[PDB]
Amino acid sequence: RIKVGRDYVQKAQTKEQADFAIEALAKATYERMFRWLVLRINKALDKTK
Amino acid sequence: KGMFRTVGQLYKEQLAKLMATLRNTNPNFVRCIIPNHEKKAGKLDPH
Repeated sequence: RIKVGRDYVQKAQTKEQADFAIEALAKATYERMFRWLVLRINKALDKTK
Repeated sequence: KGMFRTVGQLYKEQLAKLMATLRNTNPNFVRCIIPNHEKKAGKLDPH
């Protein structure tokens, strides 16, 4: 669901487009997980003084 | 001509945007009927 300029409309997606979207979503999820892990490691290492 | 347009183009362009919005939804049609043209209550015209 994305707006074409005014109102919302259900855009169509093909097989290749759906596969590319799934791949991009998985990549973004993995990147966010790695970033969260790095942030947690930094916080645990930077908690003394 | 494009800088002036006409009244017919406004309704055609304005109505086009309205019809395009209803197609992207679930219309719930409600048919309204009038019994008679004499504004009388209770009387009905079969024709």
